[PDB]
Amino acid sequence: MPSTFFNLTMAFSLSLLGTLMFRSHLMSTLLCLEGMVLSLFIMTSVTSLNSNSMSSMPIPITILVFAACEAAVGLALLVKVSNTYGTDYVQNLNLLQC
Amino acid sequence: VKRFFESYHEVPDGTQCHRKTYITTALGGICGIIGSAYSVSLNPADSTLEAVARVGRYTFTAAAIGAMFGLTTCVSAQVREKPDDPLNYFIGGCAGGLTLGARTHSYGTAAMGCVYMGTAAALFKIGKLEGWELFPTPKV
Amino acid sequence: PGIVELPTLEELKVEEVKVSSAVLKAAAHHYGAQCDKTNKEFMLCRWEEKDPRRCLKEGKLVNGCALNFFRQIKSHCAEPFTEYWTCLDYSNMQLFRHCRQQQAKFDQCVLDKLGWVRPDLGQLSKVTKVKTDRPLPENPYHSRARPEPNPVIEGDLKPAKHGTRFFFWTV
Amino acid sequence: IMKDVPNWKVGESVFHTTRWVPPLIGEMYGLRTKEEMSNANFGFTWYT
Amino acid sequence: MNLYTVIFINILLSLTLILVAFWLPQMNLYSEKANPYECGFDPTSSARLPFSMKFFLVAITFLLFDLEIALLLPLPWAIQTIKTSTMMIMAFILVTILSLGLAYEWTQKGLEWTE
Amino acid sequence: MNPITLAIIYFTIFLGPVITMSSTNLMLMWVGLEFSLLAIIPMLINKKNPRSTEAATKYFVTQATASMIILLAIVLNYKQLGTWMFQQQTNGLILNMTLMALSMKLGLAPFHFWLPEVTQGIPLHMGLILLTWQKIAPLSILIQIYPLLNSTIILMLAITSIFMGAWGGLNQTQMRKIMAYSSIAHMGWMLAILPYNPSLTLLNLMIYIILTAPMFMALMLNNSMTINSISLLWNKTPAMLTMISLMLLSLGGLPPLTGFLPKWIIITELMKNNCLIMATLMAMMALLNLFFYTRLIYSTSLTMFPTNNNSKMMTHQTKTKPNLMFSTLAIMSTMTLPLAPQLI
Amino acid sequence: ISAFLKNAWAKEPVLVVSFSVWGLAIIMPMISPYTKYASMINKATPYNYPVPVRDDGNMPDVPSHPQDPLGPSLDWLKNL
Amino acid sequence: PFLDIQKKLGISLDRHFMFLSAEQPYKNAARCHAFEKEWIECAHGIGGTRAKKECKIEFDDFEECLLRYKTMRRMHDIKKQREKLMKEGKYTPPPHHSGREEPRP
Amino acid sequence: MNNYIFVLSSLFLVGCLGLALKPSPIYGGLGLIVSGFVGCLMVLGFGGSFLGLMVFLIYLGGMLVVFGYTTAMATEEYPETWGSNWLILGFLVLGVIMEVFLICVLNYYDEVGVINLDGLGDWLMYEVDDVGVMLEGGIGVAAMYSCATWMMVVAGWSLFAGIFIIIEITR
Amino acid sequence: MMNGRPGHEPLKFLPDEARSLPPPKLNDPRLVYMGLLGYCTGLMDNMLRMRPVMRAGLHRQLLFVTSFVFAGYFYLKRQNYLYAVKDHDMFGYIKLHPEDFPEKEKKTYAEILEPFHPVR
Repeated sequence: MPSTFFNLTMAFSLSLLGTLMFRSHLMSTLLCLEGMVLSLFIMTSVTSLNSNSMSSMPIPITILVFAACEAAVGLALLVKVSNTYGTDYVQNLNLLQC
Repeated sequence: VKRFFESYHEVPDGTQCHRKTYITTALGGICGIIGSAYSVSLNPADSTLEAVARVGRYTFTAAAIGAMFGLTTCVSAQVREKPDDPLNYFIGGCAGGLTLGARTHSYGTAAMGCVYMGTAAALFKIGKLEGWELFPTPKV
Repeated sequence: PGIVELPTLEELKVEEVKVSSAVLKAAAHHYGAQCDKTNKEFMLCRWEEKDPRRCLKEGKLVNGCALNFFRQIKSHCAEPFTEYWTCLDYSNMQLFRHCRQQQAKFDQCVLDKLGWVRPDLGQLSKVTKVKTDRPLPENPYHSRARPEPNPVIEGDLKPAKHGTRFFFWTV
Repeated sequence: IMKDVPNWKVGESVFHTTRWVPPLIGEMYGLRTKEEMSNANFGFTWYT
Repeated sequence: MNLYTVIFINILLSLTLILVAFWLPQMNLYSEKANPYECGFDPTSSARLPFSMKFFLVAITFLLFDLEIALLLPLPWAIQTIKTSTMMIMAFILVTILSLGLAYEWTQKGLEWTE
Repeated sequence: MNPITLAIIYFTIFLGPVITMSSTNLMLMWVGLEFSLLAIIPMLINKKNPRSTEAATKYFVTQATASMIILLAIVLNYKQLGTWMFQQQTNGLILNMTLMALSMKLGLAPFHFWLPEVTQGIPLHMGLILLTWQKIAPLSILIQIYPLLNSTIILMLAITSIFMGAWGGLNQTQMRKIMAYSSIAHMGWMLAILPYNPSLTLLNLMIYIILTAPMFMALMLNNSMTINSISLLWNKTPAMLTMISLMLLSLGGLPPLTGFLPKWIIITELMKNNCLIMATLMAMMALLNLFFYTRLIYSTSLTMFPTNNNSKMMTHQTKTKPNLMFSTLAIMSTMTLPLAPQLI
Repeated sequence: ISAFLKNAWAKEPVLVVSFSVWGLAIIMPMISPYTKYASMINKATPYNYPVPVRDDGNMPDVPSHPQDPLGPSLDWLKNL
Repeated sequence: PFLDIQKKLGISLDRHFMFLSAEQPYKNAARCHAFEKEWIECAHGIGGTRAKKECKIEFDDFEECLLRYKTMRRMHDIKKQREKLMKEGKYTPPPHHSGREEPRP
Repeated sequence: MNNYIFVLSSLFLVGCLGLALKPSPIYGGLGLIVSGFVGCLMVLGFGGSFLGLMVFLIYLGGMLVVFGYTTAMATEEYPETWGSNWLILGFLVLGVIMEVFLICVLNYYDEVGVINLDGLGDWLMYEVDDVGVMLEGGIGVAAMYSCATWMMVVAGWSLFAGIFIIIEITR
Repeated sequence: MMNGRPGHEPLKFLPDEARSLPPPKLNDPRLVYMGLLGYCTGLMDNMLRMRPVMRAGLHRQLLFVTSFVFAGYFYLKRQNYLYAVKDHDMFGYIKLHPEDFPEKEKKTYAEILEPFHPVR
């Protein structure tokens, strides 16, 4: 358990780091968010299985559901920005500077 | 460790000059590096060598202000017989402000920074004597 | 803090069944009927004490009852029982539905020779009474004394003194 | 094993409470062999 | 250990067939043979350019419906409950809400491909 | 938007925060946060203009990152204490990360660069929701964990945001960005007083909401969105100038107006707790707010700016837009100090 | 609406079937003698151990032996 | 919770799965059920500030049960000494710990 | 087998590292597929089953839709792989070596703590109900139909509102 | 601070315990100021909608003033209850812990050597 939790926390940390520093494509940022979602779900799953707490196993599934809903919203926003600018580049998202 | 920074107040001023100067220089350098990281993360520069030059300039300027402040404060407290008199921190802060003005090539910054930094340092010293507490914990 | 108190290897010794899972399944129902008081006393011991170190003497009585039961079967209904549990062992999950005929043979043999009666579908699973002189373990959790609550201010409400004492508002 | 280590209480519990705490597989099979430990860990998951 | 063994055996079999297929045949590599294929004429443009997806809305809706599938997949164990009435009511509400969402999308032309 | 979408979306925006403040479980508070996040975005992108899409994307990315950080905090607290609520024994880093991520959600500095842009992009009638209704949930999450927060971190964020909002307000000409910066400053006060006495944090939240909503409806009245544009109210709608002036001054926080009560009471509590330096600095820097509100007052009410020929037809045409709630909130926000004792 | 229902029956039979089956899925459980027995059966299934309860001498219904007449009886399940 | 709608209305939407000691499916209690129950019953009534000092023993037992840091320390030390003694040559693994035992039923 | 779980977690870390470095979305999806598989395996090894399989299923679907979106919008004339960009390649190797060295450092400073490479695999499972029957994670998850109906209500509402939100965002 | 007070009953406007306090006098300055606020709000609404400021909407003005007074009465009652509860808990706690709030004995002025600073 301890080593697994350490590596999983490091994985979430790396995915958060990847989200915080961009790299042009918004789709990649969405994927990094989705990876953090994966890591958090795994954390919860292993914690519950370790503790034999079967009343908290309803909660990782809720995590997945809500993360899926937000990911769908993100994809729709990607579609709209693409319709606006021709690409998904985050550079174009600079109008509101003024 | 925070022991290094808390060692600044191990012995009253006018003594262990070199050590106190080192400590203030390090603190100024840290502040400068933080500010430089912010100023590069926002408002990027054309060249990466430009960015590193910027971080160097900010860091060295802040370190210089801190070093001059510590040196002048300790020298004042030592040459005059008053160890814990806030006028010493005021003179040190004014020295820091003047050094900032020189580094920026401007007399107006020299004057404004002298007044403001000297007042800040004097208020710091006053707080340390009188027991003021910044960032307190809920007492109600 | 304190040295744990594990029982000695000598007192953890008892004659043991050494009969396979298929055999135990084949003998289960009648073994649930006969040998009920002993098992139930031991089970109540487990649940009440919560300490496995405090029910060993009763667990060994459980083992002795099991040995007696199986010795009786071996003495009287041995061959039908061997047939029955061979057929059970063959099955993948040891399902009863596959060997009913041999089950009938064994059940009749025990019913006539030894007077046993098999339990119906709803018998072995009902909660039962148990009689024991073993006293009810008090403080089973070794619980510390609960900290005393805060004192409760007792009185009757009255209007605030000199109104809402806020800076300058008269009331 | 711990005959001569300076300060060791042989049967010391890690719990204040004197209640029986079930032993977890690490304690139970720790000194045994890797085979027994891995059996305890995976015998059911890794199928029959 | 059996599942790992059999899956690794499958992997090794497939990879071995590939390696044999790549190291047995006699080869002749040249530019015209290697260049991409497009009905006998050269590519007017590379295939990496944007390719509009005319079913984007249905594609996203698939995500949410699959998560609904996830929410429903515990039913075989759920039915082994004591609160059968509660389980029934909850499952009925869930499926009816699924149906209403699909019906609204249909009536709003979500499923009609975008031109 | 068709009626059924309006019903469902507005109902979900209303639901999210209610779940957050009526949930005993951290995962359910997180569920409320996600509800608000998901449901607001379609309202933001309702216009479907290039600026609107970009504002919605900025909001989405920032809020999603904040929610994930909070969820990490929840999961680690679970790993530690086998429960779904923060306890006194909970590791300090977990609470630090929670405060940090809820700060990002709230828009507090130095995580404040996102709020001005989104507010500028989005229309006023949704700017109101963004700067009022969407703060109740995160601040509730903090208030439920107030005894365990970190005084150093909270005071640092609060003072940072006071300074940053005050400085940012000056430069901006756009009303939408000005209201964003005002939001930042007032939230700075709210969090400054949170760890010591959350009742006053809630008082400040109430008064800020009750002052911002009137101002946002005032802007909506003529769709004003610039200093120059709002300068034409002396011609388009003279009546409102008096209350607009009073309300801007109150938000600034002059004594006779209500806006004083939050700042004065918060300074009083901080002084009781011996937070003299931070209290002094915050009070001092809260005057740039009065400056960049006084500029607006000068532009609108005290001086008459040049008007256009075509405003004459605006005069000719009739108007039926100001609500009863405008008058109620405006008066009850800018004329209530004498009832201050009852408020606290 | 006879006309619209009759047309739907032929031009969109799939939806007619779906709505009818959904309606039945709701209606039938309320209208059926056997519905009560599902929860009783799932309560009859004994997954965990039946914990004996100490006899304080004044427990008159719970039996002392499994084969005693007292206690729940699965005759109803046996001949459901 | 910030507003006690649930306590006010008498409903329990989410207050029944807060800790490991709550009711579990088919009466399968979670790890450290007894420890958590002790801690919570100790800490009821008295405020959180007083509990943080007057139920500390129970909390320490609970965290030990749930995380087991001290147990890992102890096992690590025992096996470290076993390895050191073995490399020296002053210990042998007994038959039952080695691989051949008299397996018990 | 001793190093089974630690190896799986390290592979998860590496997949997440690649995703963080953010190659083209196609390689991002491939990396996340591998990471989802490894995470499902970790959950399976920790006694889970339904949860691991569900994550794998939902993630396969999600990456399918994501790939479809990438081919249409998130595309470039020359997509960049992990190795194409020298900085990405160098930092990939740097991250791998850095994690190795960090593992060593934590092991050295805390011989027993966050990581116990010595004694690794000795604490994977803590407790198991040896003679139980109903202990499968599917039961706990299905509890949403009985004891946690609030969870079901909120999640179902989330999906329902998602339908309308998505339609009106894409209008 | 008062949320955890023993006997707290969640989300109750006026707990039954509040009936033992003298109820607000209905010509209180606070309620009168509430009525004044309501009247001014009505006038403001008239002015904004471009109406006869004082002549028009008398039903509206009456509703405003009466609503303000009606809300003010009950809110004032709750506030009185809360301040009374605070004082009750105050004095109960102080009585319980005489050790931590000892009563000071004050020396008269004769025996106190207050320094004298000339104002020359």
